[PDB]
Amino acid sequence: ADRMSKWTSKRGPRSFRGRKGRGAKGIGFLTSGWRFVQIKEMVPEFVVPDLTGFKLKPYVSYLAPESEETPLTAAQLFSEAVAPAIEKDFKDNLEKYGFEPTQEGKLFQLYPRNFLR
Amino acid sequence: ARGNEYQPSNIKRKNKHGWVRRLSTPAGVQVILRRMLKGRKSLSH
Amino acid sequence: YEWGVRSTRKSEPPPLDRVYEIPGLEPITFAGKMHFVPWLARPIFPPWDRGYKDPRFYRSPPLHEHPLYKDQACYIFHHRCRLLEGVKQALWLTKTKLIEGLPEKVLSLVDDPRNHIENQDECVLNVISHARLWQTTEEIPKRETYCPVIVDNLIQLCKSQILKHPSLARRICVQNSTFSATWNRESLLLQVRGSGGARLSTKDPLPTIASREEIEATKNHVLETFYPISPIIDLHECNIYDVKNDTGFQEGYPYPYPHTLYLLDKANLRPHRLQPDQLRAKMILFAFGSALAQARLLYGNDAKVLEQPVVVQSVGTDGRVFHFLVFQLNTTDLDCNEGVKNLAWVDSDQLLYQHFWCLPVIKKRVVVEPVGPVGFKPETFRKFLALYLHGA
Amino acid sequence: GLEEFFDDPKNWGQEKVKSGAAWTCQQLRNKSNEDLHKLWYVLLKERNMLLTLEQEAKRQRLPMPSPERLDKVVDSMDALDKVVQEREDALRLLQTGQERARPGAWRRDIFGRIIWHKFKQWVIPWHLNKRYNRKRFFALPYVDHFLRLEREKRARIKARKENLERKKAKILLKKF
Amino acid sequence: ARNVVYPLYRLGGPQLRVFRTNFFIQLVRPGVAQPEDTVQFRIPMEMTRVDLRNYLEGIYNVPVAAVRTRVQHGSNKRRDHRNVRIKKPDYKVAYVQLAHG
Amino acid sequence: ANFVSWKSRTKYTITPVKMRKSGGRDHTGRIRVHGIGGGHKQRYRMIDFLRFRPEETKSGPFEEKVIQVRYDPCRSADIALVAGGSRKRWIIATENMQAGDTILNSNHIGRMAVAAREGDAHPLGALPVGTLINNVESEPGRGAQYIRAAGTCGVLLRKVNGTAIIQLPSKRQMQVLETCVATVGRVSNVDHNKRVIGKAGRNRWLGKRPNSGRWHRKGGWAGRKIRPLPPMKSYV
Amino acid sequence: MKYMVYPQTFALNADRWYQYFTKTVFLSGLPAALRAVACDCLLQEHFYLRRRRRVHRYEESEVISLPFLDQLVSTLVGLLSPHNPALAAAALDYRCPVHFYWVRGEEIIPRGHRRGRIDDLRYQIDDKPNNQIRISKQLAEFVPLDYSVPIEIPTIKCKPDKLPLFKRQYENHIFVGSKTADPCCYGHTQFHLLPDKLRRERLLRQNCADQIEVVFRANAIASLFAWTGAQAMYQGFWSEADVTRPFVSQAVITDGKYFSFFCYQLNTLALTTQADQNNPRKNICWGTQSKPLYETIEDNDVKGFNDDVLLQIVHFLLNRPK
RNA sequence: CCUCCGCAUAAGCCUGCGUCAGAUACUGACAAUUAACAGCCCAAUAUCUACAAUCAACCAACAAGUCAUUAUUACCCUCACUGUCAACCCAACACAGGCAUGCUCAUAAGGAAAGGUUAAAAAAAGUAAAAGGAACUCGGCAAAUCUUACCCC
RNA sequence: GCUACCUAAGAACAGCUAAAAGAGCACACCCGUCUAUGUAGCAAAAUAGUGGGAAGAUUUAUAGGUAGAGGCGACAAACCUA
RNA sequence: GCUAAACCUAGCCCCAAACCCCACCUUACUACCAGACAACCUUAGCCAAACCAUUUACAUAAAGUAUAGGCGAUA
Ligand SMILES: [Mg+2]
Ligand SMILES: [Mg+2]
Ligand SMILES: [Mg+2]
Ligand SMILES: [Mg+2]
Ligand SMILES: [Mg+2]
Ligand SMILES: [Mg+2]
Ligand SMILES: [Mg+2]
Ligand SMILES: [Mg+2]
Ligand SMILES: [Mg+2]
Ligand SMILES: [Mg+2]
Ligand SMILES: [Mg+2]
Ligand SMILES: [Mg+2]
Ligand SMILES: [Mg+2]
Ligand SMILES: [Mg+2]
Ligand SMILES: [Mg+2]
Ligand SMILES: [Mg+2]
Repeated sequence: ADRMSKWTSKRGPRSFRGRKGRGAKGIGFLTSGWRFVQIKEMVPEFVVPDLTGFKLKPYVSYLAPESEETPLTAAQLFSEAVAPAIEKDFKDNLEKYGFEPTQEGKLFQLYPRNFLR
Repeated sequence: ARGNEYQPSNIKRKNKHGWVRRLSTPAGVQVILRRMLKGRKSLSH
Repeated sequence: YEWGVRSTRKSEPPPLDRVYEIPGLEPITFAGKMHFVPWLARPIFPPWDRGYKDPRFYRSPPLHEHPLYKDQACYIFHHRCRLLEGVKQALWLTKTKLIEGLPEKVLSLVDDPRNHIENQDECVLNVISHARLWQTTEEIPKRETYCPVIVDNLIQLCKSQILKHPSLARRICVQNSTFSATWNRESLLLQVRGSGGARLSTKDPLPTIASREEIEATKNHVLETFYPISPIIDLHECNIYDVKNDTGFQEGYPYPYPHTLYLLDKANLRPHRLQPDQLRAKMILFAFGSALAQARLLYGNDAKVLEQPVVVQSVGTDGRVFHFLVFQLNTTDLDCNEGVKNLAWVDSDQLLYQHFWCLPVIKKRVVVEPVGPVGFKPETFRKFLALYLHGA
Repeated sequence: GLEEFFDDPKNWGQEKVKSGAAWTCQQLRNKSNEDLHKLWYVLLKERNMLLTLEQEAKRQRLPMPSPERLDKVVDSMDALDKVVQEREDALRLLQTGQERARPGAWRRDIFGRIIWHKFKQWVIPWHLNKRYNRKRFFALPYVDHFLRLEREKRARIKARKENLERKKAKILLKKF
Repeated sequence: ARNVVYPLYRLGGPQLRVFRTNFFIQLVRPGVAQPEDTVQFRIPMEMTRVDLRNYLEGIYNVPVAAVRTRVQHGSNKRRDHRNVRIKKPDYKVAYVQLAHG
Repeated sequence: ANFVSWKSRTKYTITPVKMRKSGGRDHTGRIRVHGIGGGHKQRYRMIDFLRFRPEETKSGPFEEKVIQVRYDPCRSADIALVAGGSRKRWIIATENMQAGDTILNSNHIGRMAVAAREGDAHPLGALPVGTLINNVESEPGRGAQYIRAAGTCGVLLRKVNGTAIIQLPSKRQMQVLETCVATVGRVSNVDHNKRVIGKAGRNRWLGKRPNSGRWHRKGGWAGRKIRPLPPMKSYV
Repeated sequence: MKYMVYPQTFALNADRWYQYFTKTVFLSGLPAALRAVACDCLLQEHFYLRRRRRVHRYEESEVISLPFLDQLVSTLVGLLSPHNPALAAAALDYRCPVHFYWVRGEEIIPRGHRRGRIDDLRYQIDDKPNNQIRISKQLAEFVPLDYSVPIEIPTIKCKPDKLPLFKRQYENHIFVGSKTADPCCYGHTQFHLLPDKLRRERLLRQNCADQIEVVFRANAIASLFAWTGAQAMYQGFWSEADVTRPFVSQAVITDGKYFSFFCYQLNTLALTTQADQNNPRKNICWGTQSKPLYETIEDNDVKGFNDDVLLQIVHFLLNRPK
């Protein structure tokens, strides 16, 4: 009889309560006998770096110069990454300079994005 | 003797007044549209 | 009359749009939209197949393209085959002559009181009572529980005779053993893939029961035929099979020689339970299959009269009724309907007890029948013990 | 170790804990991808510690020491996420020309409203997906009247807003 | 990570890796007596116990022996001046038993 | 409604199939026939009314053995599990059909008339005139559709041309191509007609709901109507 | 409502909690043809016996070790019957249930219409030992009743729930494996097979390397306590009629390769608060560290068979009533 | 002194007598229900599956019945997610009503008919009653007893 | 989600007499004969007693179906959210 | 002297001008499996005719004119 309360797995008969989740991404599948097969590749692997020797504390000293915000753009990235090599080889096949015709064949395809975060 | 005609059961609730059932037929689609036009906070049940 | 009504059969796809019929023009479909819209032509999607192999979403190749597909149909007999004609069908399939009653050679092993177990009656009564009443917390244990239990407890009671008979240390009781044996009868390729019950396996073969004179005498006996029922009825016809004679164990396995096939019909439901005749037929076929696998392993895949007949015993049971069988395979030349024929001694419908009362029946507050077995027949357990002791 | 979930023991109980300034987006833009990756976990550990402090302060019914540093950490993490997103977006635009990381399409739903349907990942093609085919992406003629009604409701709301704004402006001018 | 589309995994594909974790957890004082080796956390609702185990073992190098989770229902009984129910957020609670005693 | 007929099985089998009662309701959910509903749950036994159905890879007349004669909940007449070659099948048992009997099914129309033996299936042209038949087919190979109830027996009257005249149990005459098959003798359970229900509960068990309580006036149709027997129904 | 105690439990340090629930003190240690037969069973279940269906690791336990342990028990019973006459008449049970229901401690109802009322802490153990031997003559006490051992029973400072342990309300069963009418009422040995969820490899992956012995020990304590208590209550003793003689039992718990041996002596059914207020008795469980029967099986050969482990099994089977 | 009950599961509800502080079984804050129980399943293509249940044994049936695989091909390499609280739900209510199942068959569990006083009428429930015993009344309604025979439908 | 009927697959029916019973007495359970109270009531149909059935045409939990020019009905113009 | 009494702006009415991250059709707000199923078809009635039955409305001027109409209500 309650319509304004959110629909959660805590409401409904046993089948409903079992079937609905809470947003947790699936980790595997179910086989005969309701046995859960967990796939390792489906478990997110936290790629935590080595923080030893890292010099960047969470906060920044207040005695730090203030600089104008310059959001990175495609043009800026091209100028700072590709333009030098392009100029050199023009003075002296874009794959050599860096362009990749197709995202297929890459582990990290930019579009459609296939990596987390 | 009367008064307790509502014997709650979420299965019947959702199978009778649910979003899927309302969208199943054009009449229910228009019901949802009427609720949306009126501004109801609860379009379906 | 065709089975399956139209309303249940798969719906026919809707008629194609006339735009497709029109030759020179390319139809405009909602394929580019990636979803259905009722005002555009329905696309003709090319057949799709996932590029990679995916178990749990795998479709087998069509039957004819299976590597083992064969035009010649092999008729397989498995644990859940219920022959229509029963014992006659089994005898015809195995080229076997039936002898009512167990052989004197085995029956005499229990005549001497020394082989007799101490307190046979009391021990067997205790076994029955444990299997049928005391087994589980349930008030009335089901057959699926008290059939395997009764068989195992009887086997343990027999095994207790290791004191008297040290030779009983050369036998084991293997479970989940499966054997396979193929042979031809009247140009019919018949296979037996026997699984299920327990296999008592010895380190030594069983002695032959019948003498060569009796084996020759089997020539005159003629297989009882049955018309119009074919001998193949109730056997799984299979066009995708592998003709292989497998004894169920890798070469060099200790305890290789089958000594008993303990088959149990533990289905709770009567229809799901074999009839006594069908169970005896299953016993015949499994004993023949095990013996034939042994013969093929030993003397090779040659159709010939065995110079050393192979003996296999079997005990079929339903928890209350038992059937005892001793099968002597003395020929692998099965194709021909004439010649020396294998022979099986059978004792049928030997009921260990007439009935068991799990609760005391009370009439007018008077106990008419006490809890426990009624009509106990120690002769059946004597036959059981004789079979177990045979070869020791 | 679990000690990383709590502030320094010397800091425990201190009424105020002095903290630096939150990382700025411009400052972060100078840092390498590996440096940002490490700083993300540094800030994550700090954020976990500060959230633990907040919850424990609520449990003890006491004010959280220096509550502003939690906001500073959240701002720093947001700036780092924005910088990484900017770099990823620039690279995606350069290599593919797509301005959205997730495929999608403008589609008309069953209610006649134009939505940006964001595509989901499937193993079978759409023409075979049963649930997708159940989902409807077209509005039948009976929805046009409700589309008009919603349009007119929006127009009425907008007209009321504008007329009220003009009334208020005129009252202000008369008052001053 | 949360509020992000997980790249669909097909059989034989690469391992799913998350570089900048989005899950932030709280170490909370238990409200009831707990075993000495048990730690209580409040977790994002989208985090599995496997995710929490890897999170703790990778970011904090905490040897985790066992993890259990439960979804605590936040009260919806409270009402504002407009008689509209105020929903206390539901939250996931994780009990983590440390390893090596 | 979502009514889907339970008659979806496509492969013939001997196993009792799990039926689903209708209660007289059409697929739309509305009552189409009154007085049907409830009763003991039943399982359907697929009857092979095409008695001459030579087994796959086989042809010509063949014999079969009657394993047993069994009560059928779905039929007034009892059935028989008849097995031949390497197949079994349910058929409609005739009056004096016992287990172990041999039943012949032939397609041969000999010049003379076959010696009719109860239970066997022969083309109508092969039967002597005046024999009692049952499970008659409208067309050659269509399958038995007439004279299938308990104790019902049609009569073979005439064999003019390549046709046969059959007196149906309702006494109507029927012309069928003589190639169509029909079993000899009368259907089993001949005493079904003399079955006393005894109690309204037994009707409810059988699945017949009570008649409507509304009172109906009897019109002109009610009176006893004596009519000439209808003309022959031809299928040639 | 009662806590369902699982002998084979994934709960960490469950052995100490079970010791508390049982008033049990754990003590390290204990109070040729056979080798050929054991190797024959191992090779029969690993190499010789042809399998029609491919065997998956998740069912390897059930389809390999369980038949292997059954074969070991049966064949060893047959072979040692000459040297142990009582073992001849014993009853061998496969996966027969063993139920024990008891009360241990009290609790104040925390919430609800019954808040503040004292309620007993009921426990039920429902075990299914893979094999077990039941006799009609009780075994001899391993140590005299009232055996004072300095070791102190572990104490639980929190609720039993915190150890993953959940309450239910179902039939309270006290069952030794056969009904009370069965003459073979005393216990001789229980052969337990650990389930796949408790694999040594899985524990090592889960960082529970310390918990292998804990799993074995908890399974032993729970199962043997349930069995001995069921035997005692079949004999008529209970909390207010505490046992007048020790009730002894033995167990071997195996993962398929590693075996551990346990001896349990029930000296106390007075576990309730009322009967335990001034009870000096306490049950005892002797246990041994898990040892591998064999190192590896390569095709037709078993490498490094442990004659000492085989002799431990043989000695347990050779134990006889006095 | 009462015990209709009670304890659990299901269904339903959704934090709804746990701690602290304020008020005057309320408000605010804090905490909590941890999976083994239960839900959440199953690779294809063919191919099997006559013989109820009822202690299943006799008997006895009719209304004719909940329970079964094989053949080949694929496939292990990996214990997630969700319910778990309460004095509770449907009846506008702390409603004498409705409410499936397992055990307890009177309980070990759960509860309090009397706010205090007096002991008027009338009213309700109950108990007892001299002699009589339907004379009451439309009628033996009610109550008390255990009680024959004849008629309509 | 009440109710009329139906569909799927479930569940309940102590004890006694009799014997395979739309059998008898009688719990649970279903119903509601008669009386009293109540009549803005505990209750928009209840309570107490009394009473009919209680192994069947029985009762009942779950999900589904039939929709108003209609449905369903052992016809009471019944019932289809007081 | 208590209940209380009042209050001015929250907004609204009529016109003009001007055209207006993730989840979610399965039990919606549910990461992740072979679909096939697809929309279009006269408004009626109240009411008036004092009933009702044909019938009864849905820039200016020509003009309420020509016409229609149980030639009447009215159109
Ligand atoms: Mg209801
Ligand atoms: Mg009538
Ligand atoms: Mg859980
Ligand atoms: Mg009171
Ligand atoms: Mg008073
Ligand atoms: Mg008187
Ligand atoms: Mg009078
Ligand atoms: Mg009188
Ligand atoms: Mg008078
Ligand atoms: Mg009276
Ligand atoms: Mg009864
Ligand atoms: Mg009756
Ligand atoms: Mg009438
Ligand atoms: Mg009337
Ligand atoms: Mg009018
Ligand atoms: Mg008027």
